[PDB]
Amino acid sequence: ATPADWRSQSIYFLLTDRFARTDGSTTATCNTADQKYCGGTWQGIIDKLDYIQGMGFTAIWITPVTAQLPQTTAYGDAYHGYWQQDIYSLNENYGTADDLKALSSALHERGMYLMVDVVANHMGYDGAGSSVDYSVFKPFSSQDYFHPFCFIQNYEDQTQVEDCWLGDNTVSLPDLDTTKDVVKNEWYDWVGSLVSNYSIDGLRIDTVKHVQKDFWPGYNKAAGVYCIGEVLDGDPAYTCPYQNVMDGVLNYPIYYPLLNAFKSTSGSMDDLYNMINTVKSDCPDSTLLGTFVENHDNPRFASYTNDIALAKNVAAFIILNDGIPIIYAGQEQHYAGGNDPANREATWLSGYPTDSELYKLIASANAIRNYAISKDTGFVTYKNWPIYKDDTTIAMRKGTDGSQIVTILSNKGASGDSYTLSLSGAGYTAGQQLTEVIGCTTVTVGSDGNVPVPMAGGLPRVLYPTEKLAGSKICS
Ligand SMILES: *[C@@H]1O[C@H](CO)[C@@H](O)[C@H](O)[C@H]1NC(C)=O
Ligand SMILES: [Ca+2]
Repeated sequence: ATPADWRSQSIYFLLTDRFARTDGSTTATCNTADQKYCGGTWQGIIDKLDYIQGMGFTAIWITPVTAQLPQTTAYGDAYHGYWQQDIYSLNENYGTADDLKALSSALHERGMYLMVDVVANHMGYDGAGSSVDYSVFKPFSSQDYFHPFCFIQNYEDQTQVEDCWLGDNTVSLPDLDTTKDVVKNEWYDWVGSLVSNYSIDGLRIDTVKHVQKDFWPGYNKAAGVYCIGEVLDGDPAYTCPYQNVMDGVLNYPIYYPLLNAFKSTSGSMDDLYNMINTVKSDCPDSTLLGTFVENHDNPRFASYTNDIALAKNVAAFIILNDGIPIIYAGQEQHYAGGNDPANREATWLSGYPTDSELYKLIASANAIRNYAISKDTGFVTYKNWPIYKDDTTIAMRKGTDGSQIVTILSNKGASGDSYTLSLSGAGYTAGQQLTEVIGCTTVTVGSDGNVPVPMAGGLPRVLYPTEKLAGSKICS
């Protein structure tokens, strides 16, 4: 699917090892500290597609599918997929080629997309340096395909970031020489054939900043689908230029101030408001970025705060921001693991309850986003507009005039006081009825055009014209 096709999507990101077992167990042990395969599979995902689609997601992002180093390293198994050795074999832990095709086909039947994580930067090896037997790498079965062995020490030196190795002396990530025509041609052939064999709709590309920029346009073109890059940097002047060589990037610039704004009652709405405006102006296309506050490379939101109101507000932001919302499996069950490996919790140990507070919030937020998009072809290209901030509040507007969603978020938290916020700039007409679609209340626009937004419980408020909800199953 094209970048334009992907703009309206909403992604559920999962670890194949950690989401769903073939046996469907909700009690199979998964001690994250063990860092071992816990037994999630592609068939497991198929069996739980109702759970995911119930939250109004239109797509899933799964972790890489290639065959990994075999060892239980001192850092555990390659359960995560990022330590590949044979790119022409699947990881048999997750199932067969027919299973991965079955998952693509199951998603397609339900009108959903498959996004697959891919690594071009590196292979993985249990050991480092003179220990590496380059013959185990397929097809890059020679030291000649790799950058000379060195570790990245100066992250300020972009040449060392691209040409030196990730990992360490325990588990090294041998760095492919992506400046070599044979390596480019092999990767370009591989990714085009992966996408076509498995009918993949889009790719999440790992470790994009570790590969020189001139590699990526040919990779994106050979894939033939939307590619979203992991450029792990919060500075938009570093990250947003990667959009000149790849369709999209993960919104790490928004991540840091978004997390800060909602993880505590003293969070900066100013820093988030300012970053929305910087990304909107200075990123090639903010509507092709992926918005997130949780992933497998940072502490989960609930590790910072267990306040459920704060988690509801940050989730609503992710769904209603410019670009493609991305929710990490477990976020909807308020998982509170810290850094790797604590944030790789098995989704099945929740029991997959569809009545959890954050399952319901995400379902309501995706419901209005999916509905508004079905009625307003301009929604996904209207750049999100922050119209208000104070110490504890940010309000934003998105969508075509007369159909706009106006969202009011708060970091007051669950003990927040009840009060009316008189909101200017929402762009609705005096006497217009608006539905607050999270709580299903009516708000009427005042004679002066200001919206008397009821605030309470620190809850997020998502407004949409009542008369535009005719025939929708929202708040009925
Ligand atoms: C796709 O399948 C073909 C067999 O037709 C094979 O030539 C190619 O290596 C496969 N590519 C991937 C990534 O599976
Ligand atoms: Ca590299």
